[PDB]
Amino acid sequence: VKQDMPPVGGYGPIDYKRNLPRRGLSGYSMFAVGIGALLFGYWSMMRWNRERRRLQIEDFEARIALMP
Amino acid sequence: ASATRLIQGLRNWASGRDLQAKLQLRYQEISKRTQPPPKLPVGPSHRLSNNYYCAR
Repeated sequence: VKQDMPPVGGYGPIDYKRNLPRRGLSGYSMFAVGIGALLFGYWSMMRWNRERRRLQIEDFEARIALMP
Repeated sequence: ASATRLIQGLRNWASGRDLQAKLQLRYQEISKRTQPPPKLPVGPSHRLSNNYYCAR
């Protein structure tokens, strides 16, 4: 009998592919998302700014009527 | 291994390569030691009556 170490029954395949799935989407979608979220933030910032303008005018009314 | 499914999904989402499948922490196919003893075969000599050292 012989007791070397051959490949017992053959070994299966071994990959060597450059498998890069390319996660993400196209860049035009990235520009669309960026400009959309940016403009969303601009509109919300505009609304909050003019609300605080209203309250700032009310504080001006306080300092005007409080003075004499 | 020895982890829950949430952080498993976070691993496979941070790198979409199915990291759970092959991970380079072997648990099962460590070669089982205390192997049986071998009997080494002898090649093109110990063939009696023809192994002439004048030849080879």
